[PDB]
Amino acid sequence: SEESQAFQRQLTALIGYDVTDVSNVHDDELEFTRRGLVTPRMAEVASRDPKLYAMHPWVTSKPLPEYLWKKIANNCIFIVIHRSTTSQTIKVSPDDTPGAILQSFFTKMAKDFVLRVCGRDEYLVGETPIKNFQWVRHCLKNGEEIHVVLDTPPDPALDEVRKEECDRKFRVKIRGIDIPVLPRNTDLTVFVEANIQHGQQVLCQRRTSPKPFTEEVLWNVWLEFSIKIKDLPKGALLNLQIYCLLYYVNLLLIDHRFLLRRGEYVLHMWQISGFNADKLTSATNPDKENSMSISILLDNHPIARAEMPNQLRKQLEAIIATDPLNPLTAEDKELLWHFRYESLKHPKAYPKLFSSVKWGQQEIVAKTYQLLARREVWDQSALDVGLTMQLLDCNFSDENVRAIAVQKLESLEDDDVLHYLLQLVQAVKFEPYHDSALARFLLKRGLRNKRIGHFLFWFLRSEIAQSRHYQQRFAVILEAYLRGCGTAMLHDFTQQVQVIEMLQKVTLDIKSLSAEKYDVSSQVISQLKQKLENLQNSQLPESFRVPYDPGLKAGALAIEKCKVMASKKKPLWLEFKCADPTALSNETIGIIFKHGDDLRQDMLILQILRIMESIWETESLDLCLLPYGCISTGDKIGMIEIVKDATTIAKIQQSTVGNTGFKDEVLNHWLKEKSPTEEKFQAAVERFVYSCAGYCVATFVLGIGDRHNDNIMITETGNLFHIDFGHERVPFVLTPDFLFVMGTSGKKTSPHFQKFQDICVKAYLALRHHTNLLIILFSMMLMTGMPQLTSKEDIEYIRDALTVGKNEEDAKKYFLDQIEVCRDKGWTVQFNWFLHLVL
Ligand SMILES: CC(=O)/N=c1/[nH]c(C)c(-c2ccc(Cl)c(S(=O)(=O)NCCO)c2)s1
Repeated sequence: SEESQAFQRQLTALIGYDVTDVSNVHDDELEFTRRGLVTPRMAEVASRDPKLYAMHPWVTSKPLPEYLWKKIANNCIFIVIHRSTTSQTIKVSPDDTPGAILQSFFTKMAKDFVLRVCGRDEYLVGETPIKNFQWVRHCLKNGEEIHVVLDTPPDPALDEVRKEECDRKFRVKIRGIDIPVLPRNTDLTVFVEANIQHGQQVLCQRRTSPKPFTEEVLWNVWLEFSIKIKDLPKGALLNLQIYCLLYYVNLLLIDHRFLLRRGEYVLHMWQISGFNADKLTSATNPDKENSMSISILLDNHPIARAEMPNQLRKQLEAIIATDPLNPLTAEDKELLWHFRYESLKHPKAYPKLFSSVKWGQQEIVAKTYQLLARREVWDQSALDVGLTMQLLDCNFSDENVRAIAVQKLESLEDDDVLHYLLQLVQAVKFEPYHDSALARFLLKRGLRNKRIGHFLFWFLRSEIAQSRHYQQRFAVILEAYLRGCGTAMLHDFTQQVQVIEMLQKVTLDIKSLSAEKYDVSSQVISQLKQKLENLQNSQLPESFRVPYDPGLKAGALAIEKCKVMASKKKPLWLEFKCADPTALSNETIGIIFKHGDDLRQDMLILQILRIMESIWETESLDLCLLPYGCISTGDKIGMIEIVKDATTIAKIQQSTVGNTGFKDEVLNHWLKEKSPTEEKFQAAVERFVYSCAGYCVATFVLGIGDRHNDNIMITETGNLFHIDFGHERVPFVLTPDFLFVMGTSGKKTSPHFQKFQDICVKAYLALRHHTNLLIILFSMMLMTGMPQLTSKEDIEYIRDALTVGKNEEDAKKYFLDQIEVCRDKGWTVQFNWFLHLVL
């Protein structure tokens, strides 16, 4: 077809990669995966209810936390419905349905339709209490009145999807290596290391003889491995590495058709920088010109209970109780394996059990499959996301193991998917094959719910733009999604892509008008405005969805308010009009636009923050973190949400006291001067003690607590919040000025500080109840979000931070010391940031 080719060229520009391309291939897994994904796509497309799809009610089935019940002291809730300008308030009970409110309106007042929130593409529809809508719980928590317009359901037809119509030792022959341009050092020796890998576990290892490092090195050696051919498990990687460690590539021993991989290969390798997820990719380097290569030959068809004593059961259960980062001894492993059936009765044993498996042994693998045949206990246990994530990490390369984890995820309501989506997407980096239960799960869930669908797009596009290690895989997944999201969403994405391309192609030019002499002259700010007013007319779209808040529709630029800012990089501060006529307020949408940092680390941190909040919700705690919108759109560059009416703490202090200097009161004065009534001031000191506590606990746990005061902000209403997670010591930032607000000054105790301490201990202990989930997220963040990181140095930090294996009193004691360490030195580390600027 011809109207199918434009559509392909449409999808390419949306994706940022061309998936028809075959240049960087050596087999057909990608195309196979495109074809494979058609079925599950169409199964979810055919399945979804058009009506509920179009309106995508954002809904939860969690209870309602104690601290928001207190905010409805009457079993009634106030909703204000509108038409033109005609408006009326309605008495509603928490258990009322959108259905039970329409008649409480129509049958109540006379002189079909649906309830949409003012200023947003967000709806209150479907069989759910209003108390179980997200927009409603937000309105409460924020002290805000719910505002909603009456109009029609949006036409489901707008979401019309288009139309698609042996038994011997294994051997590998190393021929040679070659880099087109060598020049680097008195080149040491150089050898090839050939690992047979499965789940980061090396099953077998052979090397070449060491030879000189010229731009062409040879061997012609057959390397014989200890493993037999029938002993190879599906998912096994031939991992080929160059030491002198500087280069790596991987080739799957068994392909997507269960065939043993045979023949000649010329593989272009990746270079080490200066363990992590990049080291695992089946993708070869596409830069065939600059990159080191390797040549190999494969010639080698398809794939082929009683009662336990006492003290051992104790020993077993000790092992099972232990944390995800506890090393399993050989003794521990054999214990688990020999008593696998007894181990199978404990859903928590599963990770340690399945890493007690000798995957290099064919007959044991089989027994493990038989073992997985009786899933009774597993299938009936409640969802433990933490358990499930463990099975999706770099430690498991077996499809059956991985699929039981994907099975458990099915029972997640879309609310919870949204919480774990970034990390489920990053977990895709740990899949041996392009077609996985996990990729498909993301596809299904993505297409069933537009909100998920939106974030799935941006999450995948972030990686496609930024890493060659996985861009091909993620691109095939993105195409699968785009092919079913609907014409309405395709148009939307198109809008959004245009805008950010246009806007980034302005962040560049501007940044190069001063390298390090930051000082934004009139010559700079004016030409910025000239670009935008040029853009406004005949290129920049009418209205785009705010990528980090798909609810809000942004309209026209407000040129006058735009700027560059004092930052040592040069980020755009941009403000937009809302395109929604019904918008309750006339306030602008602020979006920062920043080039120079890798925003994916900021994404991973923010999202764990949201997780940490919901974790706290489970125990009726609120720490009012402000996890600001932040989306990585392209390479080294992406957008951020402007929190209105906030300023940096350092910037606050550089208004009263010189520049090099500090002083302790200025925070509290700044608060009193920006809050009108001394009550709204107390509402601010309130907000401060909670927000402060939260960022202290969260921050310590992730070991990102030692920050320079310019990296912490506060709102005009008391809410403190860390920013720019782009990358002697202090556990967190609790400085004298903070303490001054709490009614304390250098080594004493006060009622707000007594509270502060109290809420901290309570917040900490709460996270400790979810220890395992946090350990796995952290290490996955480390493996999929950074350069190189250590498998017991970087990660093993969080065991200690969360104080694994302690009684609550120890834990509380431990944390309260950290509070006191910050006390000792108060301004010490702070001052140092400026001292280093000369040492
Ligand atoms: C009014 C105001 O300053 N609002 C803001 N709110 C937020 C969350 C801001 C923010 C958040 C993150 C980042 Cl990364 C930045 S930034 O201006 O790009 N970086 C400055 C380095 O410290 C600014 S700026």
